[PDB]
Amino acid sequence: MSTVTTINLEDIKEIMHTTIRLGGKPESGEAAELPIFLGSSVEFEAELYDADGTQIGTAKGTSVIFAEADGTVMQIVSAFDDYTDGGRVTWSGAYTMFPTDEPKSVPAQGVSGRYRGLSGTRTFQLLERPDPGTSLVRSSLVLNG
Amino acid sequence: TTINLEDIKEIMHTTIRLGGKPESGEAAELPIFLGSSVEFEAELYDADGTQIGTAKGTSVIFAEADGTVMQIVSAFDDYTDGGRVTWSGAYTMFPTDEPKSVPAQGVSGRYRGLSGTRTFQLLERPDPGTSLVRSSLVLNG
Ligand SMILES: CC[C@@H]1C/C(C)=C/[C@@]2(C)[C@H](C)C[C@]23NC(=O)C(=C3O)C(=O)[C@@]2(C)[C@@H]3CCC[C@H](O)[C@H]3C=C[C@H]2C[C@H]1O
Ligand SMILES: CC[C@@H]1C/C(C)=C/[C@@]2(C)[C@H](C)C[C@]23NC(=O)C(=C3O)C(=O)[C@@]2(C)[C@@H]3CCC[C@H](O)[C@H]3C=C[C@H]2C[C@H]1O
Repeated sequence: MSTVTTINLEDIKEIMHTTIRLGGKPESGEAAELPIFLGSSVEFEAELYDADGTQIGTAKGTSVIFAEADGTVMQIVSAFDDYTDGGRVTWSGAYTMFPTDEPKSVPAQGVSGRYRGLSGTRTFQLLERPDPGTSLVRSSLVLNG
Repeated sequence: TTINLEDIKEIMHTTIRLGGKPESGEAAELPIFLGSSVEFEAELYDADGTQIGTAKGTSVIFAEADGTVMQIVSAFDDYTDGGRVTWSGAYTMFPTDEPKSVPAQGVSGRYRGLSGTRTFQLLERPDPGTSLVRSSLVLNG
């Protein structure tokens, strides 16, 4: 709950390369013996820019689609940011999928560099998909502690 | 400073959803499948039976390019001495009875600012809502 130090990174421009798999019913192996489904998944790598076009870091992570008990469609992500000043911020959580163009967020944790020991929120919002491989995302990071 | 919680015993309550193809709503208009998911809550015990905390999270099934079936988890422990440790990552589904681990981040209490690894291994599944797990946490920095 303590918020002695604040880090507030706003207006991050996140150019994200998305590798997308459809998923579905497993085709072979051990998994085909079970009544499971492989969720659609997004493996992503992104460059992070400030509003001047200066790179401030990179991000990397995986998202998978699932549904909550009432049937609300969700995505779960595990990811981290590496910033140019030499520290890492992890972020992971579940967020509602629809609408796909509203802001999403999950909790974030600073693990090294100036971020260490600080916690808060990583946000991301899809602005456009210039091609099936690419997402232009507007992001922000708020950490305190 | 390093924290090494060995030999945690986890009594975990699992709600499983099988997922599948969406058949109504916005999702049915898109090329997607809902992966099988495990929502869980667990009580964490030391090797004496004393409760030291609780864990909560979700795991979801997916596959990597070469076809390896994986699970991705996002979770956190709240330890009774006041601190929280988040943990998340992807691990191989098979074999289902070997130890798995993902990265962990201490965020409050004596854990704040330390990072490392959360480990978990299935011991028994008496019913589809219940998993007995053997676990470990280590953090440093
Ligand atoms: C909840 C909506 C998300 C929010 C968002 C920005 C998330 C990410 C940054 C996530 C951390 C990695 C990510 N990047 C992504 O671009 C993304 C991702 O999950 C998508 O899911 C995708 C392609 C979708 C896939 C399935 C078929 C869909 O047709 C597809 C469409 C758009 C986004 C939807 C996104 O707007
Ligand atoms: C990859 C093996 C995991 C590792 C493990 C212990 C993981 C957890 C602690 C995870 C953090 C939540 C968890 N607990 C779980 O009990 C669990 C889990 O994902 C399962 O996947 C489950 C039931 C499965 C579900 C689908 C249908 C399967 O039939 C089912 C079988 C057993 C485990 C498999 C586990 O042995």
